[PDB]
Amino acid sequence: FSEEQTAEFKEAFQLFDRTGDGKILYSQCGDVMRALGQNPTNAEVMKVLGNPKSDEMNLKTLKFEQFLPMMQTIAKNKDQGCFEDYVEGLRVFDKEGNGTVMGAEIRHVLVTLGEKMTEEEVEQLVAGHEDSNGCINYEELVRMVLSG
Amino acid sequence: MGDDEKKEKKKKSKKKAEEEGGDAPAAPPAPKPPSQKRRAQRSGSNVFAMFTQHQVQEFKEAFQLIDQDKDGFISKNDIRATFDSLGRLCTEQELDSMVAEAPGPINFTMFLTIFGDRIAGTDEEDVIVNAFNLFDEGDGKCKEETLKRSLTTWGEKFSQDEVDQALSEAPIDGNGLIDIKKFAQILTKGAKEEGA
Amino acid sequence: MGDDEKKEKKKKSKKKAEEEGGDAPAAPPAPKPPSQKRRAQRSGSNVFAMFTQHQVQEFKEAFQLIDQDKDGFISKNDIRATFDSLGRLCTEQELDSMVAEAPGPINFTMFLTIFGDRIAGTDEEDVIVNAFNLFDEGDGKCKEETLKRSLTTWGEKFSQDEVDQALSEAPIDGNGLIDIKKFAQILTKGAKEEGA
Amino acid sequence: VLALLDEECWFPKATDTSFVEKLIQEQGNHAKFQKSKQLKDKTEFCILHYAGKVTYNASAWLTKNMDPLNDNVTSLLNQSSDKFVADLWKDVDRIVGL
Amino acid sequence: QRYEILAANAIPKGFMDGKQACILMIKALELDPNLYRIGQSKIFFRTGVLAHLEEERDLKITDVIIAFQAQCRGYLARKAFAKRQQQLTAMKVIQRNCAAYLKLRNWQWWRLFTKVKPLLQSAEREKEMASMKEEFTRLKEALEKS
Amino acid sequence: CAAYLKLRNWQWWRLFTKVKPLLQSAEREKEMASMKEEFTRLKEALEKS
Amino acid sequence: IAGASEQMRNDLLLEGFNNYTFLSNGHVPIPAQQDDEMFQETLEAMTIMGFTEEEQTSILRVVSSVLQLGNIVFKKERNTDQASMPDNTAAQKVCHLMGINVTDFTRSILTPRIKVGRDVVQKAQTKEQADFAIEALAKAKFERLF
Repeated sequence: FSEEQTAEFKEAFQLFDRTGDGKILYSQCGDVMRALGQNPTNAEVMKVLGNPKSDEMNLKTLKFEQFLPMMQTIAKNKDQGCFEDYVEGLRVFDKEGNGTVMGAEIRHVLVTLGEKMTEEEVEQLVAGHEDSNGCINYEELVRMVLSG
Repeated sequence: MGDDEKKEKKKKSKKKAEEEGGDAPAAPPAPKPPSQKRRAQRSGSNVFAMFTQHQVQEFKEAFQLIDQDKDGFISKNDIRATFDSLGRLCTEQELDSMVAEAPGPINFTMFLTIFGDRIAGTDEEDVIVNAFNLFDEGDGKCKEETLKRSLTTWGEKFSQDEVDQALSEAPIDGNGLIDIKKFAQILTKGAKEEGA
Repeated sequence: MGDDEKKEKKKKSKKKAEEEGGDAPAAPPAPKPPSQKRRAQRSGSNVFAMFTQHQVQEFKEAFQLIDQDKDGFISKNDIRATFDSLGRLCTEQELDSMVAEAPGPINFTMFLTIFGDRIAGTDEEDVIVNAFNLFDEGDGKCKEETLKRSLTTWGEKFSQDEVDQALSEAPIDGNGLIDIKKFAQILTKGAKEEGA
Repeated sequence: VLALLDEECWFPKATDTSFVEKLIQEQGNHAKFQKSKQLKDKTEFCILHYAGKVTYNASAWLTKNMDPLNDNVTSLLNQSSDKFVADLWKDVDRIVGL
Repeated sequence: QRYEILAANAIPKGFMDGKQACILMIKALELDPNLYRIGQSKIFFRTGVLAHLEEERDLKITDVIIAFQAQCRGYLARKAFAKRQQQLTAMKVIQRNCAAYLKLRNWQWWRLFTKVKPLLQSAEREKEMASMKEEFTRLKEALEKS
Repeated sequence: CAAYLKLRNWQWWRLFTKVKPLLQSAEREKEMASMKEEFTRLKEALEKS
Repeated sequence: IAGASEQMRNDLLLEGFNNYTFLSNGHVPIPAQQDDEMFQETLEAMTIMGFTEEEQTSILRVVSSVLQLGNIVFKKERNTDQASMPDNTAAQKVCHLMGINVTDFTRSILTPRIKVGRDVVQKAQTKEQADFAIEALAKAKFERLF
């Protein structure tokens, strides 16, 4: 990364502290990273954190040359998707095959699959991209997730 | 030169901050290099525009019982008078801490930036309120015992003397010190009693 | 040492009130151990609109209107030719007395020294709406019979003369002297000139 | 002190603060050295010199050790024209040729 | 439209019949022939199978549907990070404060702006004036389409 | 009422207009009184919809 | 600022009391000395071992050069970090009164045009490096001009 954007990252680190000495909680790693032009899966991060459970996930600490290498060690990346991948991967609620997507079910997948979203996380991604019957045009729901 | 602007502001800046490191002694305080007027600009600072129609004239709405220089002022010689007669204070040690909101003419065109400096001067809300509102989590507050654990065990460790005085004083309000208000006792919207 | 601050506390006077009005006090503070002067506060500045926002603006800035010869004081000849420059002149005696509402040098400060301090006179307009607005039994008006019968008969009494003068001025409509307007007719942003 | 401060003068991660932190770090236990009277906050160090003790304060010291005698200027000064300089900068030896 | 990417390898080429592509995603995590059942719309499962393969489908969709949920988390965290982006030097300011606490409730510019501050008009107002004109038009437009 | 009959008469009370609305600090308020009423009439009706 | 007759208050480029970058604490006075009169006494001394009036309209703009050696300081450049020269007139005062050249100075005082191997070690100096070789020459102005 250039020193420029890394300075912005130095701040996005610096802000997020606890005892006042260059110390970020493991928890915050992916989220800060996400804002920093990245969407690293919890599974991706968990690899480069060393499999904590909720306890030491909440308790263990990062510092900047643990954070910034992690950022990088995901950032140069492998599979990360595009429109064509995500129209199929968001035709993912087509109910008959309809070019529009299932309202409750888009919420449920988000609770029910891998990286279990809260109710909160589910509703926010979905809401108001359905119609009266609760059909979501995914062809657009795709671009919404893929840019913003 | 422009040091003329700065003699009028060795009068008025000095309004911030040259003797400020008082009982905690002789700090690296406000600098003479002109760019640094904008480090004196820290958060908590609102200054309303010149022909204000009035948030600035509200200072006329109290003007009478404050001023010095009445073609219409409060000079050095008026927080190095008035605060000893209006809001707080100063030892030669804390001299131009508080007197660093006037070491030189608070004209009406500076009353502007003294209720400006009221909602500004000493580390105001974004600093003070948020000192603990950032340790805090949310629509919340901080735990009493944990704040005792702080004050003594975290950083420059303080004495018993210091804790006891700041204990009987601490607004312990439901097992938790009401931090936002321990700071913003000094602020909101319902009093016209002190400072000014 | 701890003293040079306190040396300075005396130039307040040298341009506000005191150089006329030791009447409006310099209030002694500053006891040498400078921890002490935190007891000297003026706690509680509120009542109805003391600086009312369409009045005391004008008064003070009518120093820049009433100082005609542009000296910095207000002479007998200032108030006069400046009233003549509007219209209705006081006689030199009426003026003399109106200057003698202060002991002599009515300058920029002595002017406002008597101006603000005089907080009393007539009733407020919203009280004056309550005057007949509290007599009505609903949202309605005031039957004219009741305003005539009252002014003459009840409590403090008028003469016929006193009512008839008030009656040609009194906005009768629908046998109802709709009181809200007559109140504004007597006392809104009222007439100039009569003081200062 | 000086050597840590030459290094610290050439340094971005280095604060007049970390100068005194590097001094505690390197010296500490030396039978001629002493820390501040708890004022890490002011960042100062009490030392036994041959004639006993002093406190120095470190705020804005880093720069005060730096003088990186630029030869570009020193040489224009070495070959200066006017009644002022040509004399006092002919001490060209020490100057930063590397 | 869920199991999809259990076989990121099997399905490509834009779009693909529903029903069929499901056999492609389902085979790629073993999902034994006798245990899942296809109608028009409903899928049916035996005891034990559905659900440990839904669970283990969380384990094997990973690849894109975890990388779907990831994009979501991304998009959201952008907006939602907040809570610790702060305290550091202000906590150290609590210490500035505390070394001076003895002199804190003890403060100069406290309350004298705000009791005669219902009684006055002209308020924030110059900040308002320009942006009030901007506010006036906007407020009209937004009410209209509701 | 008796003050109109009598107290319209001192030297240090009836000085309010002629050249005294020339001292400003009322212009944009005249607009932002009427606009102020429309400002809540616009805010409220929107939010409530 | 104190012995400032109106005419040379305009001519010698005098900004006023407090209206200065770094005359901090406004005007702090001094016990038993009055800056006013002290202007003349300290104007007098330079003549003895011998400075001319060109040199002294220059030492008048050596008030402007010690006010502007409060200003030839590469004020830490917050954004790039390698800091730079605020005022030309100040360098102009300075290098002529050090018998060298004003452009040739500031060039070097930002970019050392040095040369190791092939590599003409042309680069920026930091604030610390550059406002050191220009504090090391604002105050080897104050030192090699002492």
